Amino acid sequence: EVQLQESGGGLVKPGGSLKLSCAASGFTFSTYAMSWVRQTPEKRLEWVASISTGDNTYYTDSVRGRFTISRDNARNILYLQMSSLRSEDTAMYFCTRGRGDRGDLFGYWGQGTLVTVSSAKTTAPSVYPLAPGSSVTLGCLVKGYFPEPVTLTWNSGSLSSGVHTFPAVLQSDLYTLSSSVTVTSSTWPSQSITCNVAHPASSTKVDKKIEPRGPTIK
Amino acid sequence: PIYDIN
Amino acid sequence: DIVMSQSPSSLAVSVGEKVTMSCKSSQSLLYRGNQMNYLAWYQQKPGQSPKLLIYWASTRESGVPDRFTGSGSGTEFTLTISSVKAEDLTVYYCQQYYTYPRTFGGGTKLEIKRADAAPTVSIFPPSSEQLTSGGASVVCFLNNFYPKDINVKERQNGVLNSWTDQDSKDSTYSMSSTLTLTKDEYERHNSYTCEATHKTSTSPIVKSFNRGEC
Repeated sequence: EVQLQESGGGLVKPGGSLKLSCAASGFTFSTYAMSWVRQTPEKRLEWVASISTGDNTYYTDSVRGRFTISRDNARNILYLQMSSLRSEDTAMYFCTRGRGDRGDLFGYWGQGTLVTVSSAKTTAPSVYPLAPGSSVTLGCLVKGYFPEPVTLTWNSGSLSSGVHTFPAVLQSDLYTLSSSVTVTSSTWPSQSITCNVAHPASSTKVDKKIEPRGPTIK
Repeated sequence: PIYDIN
Repeated sequence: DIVMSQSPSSLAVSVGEKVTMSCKSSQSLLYRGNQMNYLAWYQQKPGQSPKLLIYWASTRESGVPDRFTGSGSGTEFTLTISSVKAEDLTVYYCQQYYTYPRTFGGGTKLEIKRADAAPTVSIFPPSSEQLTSGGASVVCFLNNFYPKDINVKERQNGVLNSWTDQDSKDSTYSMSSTLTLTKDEYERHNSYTCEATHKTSTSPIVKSFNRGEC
């Protein structure tokens, strides 16, 4: 009933600029004092900025001058404008709402938007379907996409268990990412199973239907 | 010859 | 610039036991004027935001189970887990909100240790489409096993790998395998095999095939 939704993350080259947007619904917005927290690639959490019930801003030293935190009570939105991004600032960005009508305690949390800062180029992904008596398995491969992240779903998300999606692996600016899914042999190819993949900010959206390889040489 | 899906 | 310290680094527990967390601080988060400890605990299930577990070093946030209790004061705080479940397989963090900057600790990963399981494998040739662009990569899939301590394998000039963090449901791990290659070099050989070597697998577990083009 308290929802925080980040927006507008992605990739910038160094020294660039990004304005994040956290959209809040489900409470008296002006009554609480909010903040932002980032999580390093090494999974370390760092506080960033905080903005009081009365716009007193508070920043961690590493971002002073570059980052400006700003709230608009009218539309229930919070912003973190990030100028002159250093290679350190590559991290996942959460907004937080105050615990109560009080200080900046990280009571509630957004889902997190990711900011990647290399100089590298936005590249859409390729999708390669892993097609191969008890139970069969099939997979989906995403060789070469940047920046992170992507969203892999099975049959438009209708496939719940049996999925073991794996963390991406950057080698030479191109993330490689697999996923496994298992059903009884009685299921595939009896019922169509498709890899669904989205890569943001490349604005691509791909679905590669898992089909049996078929015996054709010449 | 798609040697046997599985 | 108060420095938080959480110890130890790793861990190993089993469902039902007790768990003790240790947050060391570089200053007193206790203020004489209100006798309040400005400290909070967090639980971050992998792939999600953290949740606020404990605050004022003791008070349970609403909806927090009873099997979580916060104690300690001043500079050395403690998180209490009465009965560890598997819905608590994650990491844990402590923070202070005395002064700025707000600070977190190094965290503590509890790797549950339940039972040695049997790693299911599944080997996959390159797709009839990847070869058509340039390149090829076999994949084999380890699924639903414990422990995380199992390496797998004969020319190995460039592969990639990927592990899942532990499943919050069945306490398992799982492994990927990016056996990347050149397209034409994939025809220079015929017999293609992965193989695992577990803690319960003295005699390894194998999955194999021959190049479908011969």
